[PDB]
Amino acid sequence: KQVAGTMKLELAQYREVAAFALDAATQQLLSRGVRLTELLKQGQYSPMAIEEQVAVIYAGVRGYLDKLEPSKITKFENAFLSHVISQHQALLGKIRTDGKISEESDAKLKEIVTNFLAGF
Amino acid sequence: LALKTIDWVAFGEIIPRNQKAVANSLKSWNETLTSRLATLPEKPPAIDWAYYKANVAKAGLVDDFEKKFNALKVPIPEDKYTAQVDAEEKEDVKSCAEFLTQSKTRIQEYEKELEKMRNIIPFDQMTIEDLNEVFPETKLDKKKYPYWPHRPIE
Amino acid sequence: IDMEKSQQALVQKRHYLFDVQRNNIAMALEVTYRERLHRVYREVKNRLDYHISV
Repeated sequence: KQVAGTMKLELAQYREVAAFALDAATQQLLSRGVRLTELLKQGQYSPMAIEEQVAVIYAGVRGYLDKLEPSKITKFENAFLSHVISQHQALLGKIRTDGKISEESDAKLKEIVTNFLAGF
Repeated sequence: LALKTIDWVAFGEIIPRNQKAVANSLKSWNETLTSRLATLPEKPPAIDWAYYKANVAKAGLVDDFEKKFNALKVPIPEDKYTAQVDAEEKEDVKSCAEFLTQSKTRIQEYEKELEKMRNIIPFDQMTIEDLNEVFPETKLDKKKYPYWPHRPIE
Repeated sequence: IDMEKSQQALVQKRHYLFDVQRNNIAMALEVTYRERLHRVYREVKNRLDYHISV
């Protein structure tokens, strides 16, 4: 809920304006919406645990992808999952058990996303 | 089984441009083969030998095959690339000696120049010979332009 | 002077490239190992299974 209410509002705003392709806010809405659309694609027979969806949409909405090209957003996603599922299983278990993103969990996820994106 | 950890952000800043794209291809090999590790489980399962045999008519053949399978052990493939350790050492001596000692000596130079330039006598207290010794590049070159004013008027 | 210091630190950190190369080689061989194991196990599985089929 925390992660996706923002995405719902942002997608709403993006849809409201996508009928033509000016200012900083408008272009920001277009770019964020395109990133989120690229983020929501998925592959067949590839379901994702709830925590994994939370992590991906978090990295998408809070704004840690606005510089990466939209075409790469899919590839990023893949690689990111590989890292998250490999090293920080403790954080994902914390999210799953306590079905909520606490402030400390939010900070740990933030630093994880920033660090991973650094390697690009 | 143990692999060292890499921080690509710093590692990027090390490649000479001449051998750069090859290094990017190497990186690509790395990610491909990292994934192709991650995919397949750690160890192939076994077989329900006794139950299976109960499911077979030619059971003795099943026991024969199981035994021989137990006998065969996959040849342990080998390393041939301590030569990369050789590269470790060679580039070690190369970079260390040349770059890292030319560094110390060149630093000694630039240090002495800085000392000089910090304690240049104030110009008010200074004659033209002083400047010609200080910035030799303002020498009037009394041999290539021996006649006055030794610098073309332009 | 500062550029010299910085490139000296770069030289210090140099080893990462060679280390990545070794990592690649090593676990390349390792997962070759594991796939050969899979290969033998799967092959014997198939060989024994085409008798249960009959």
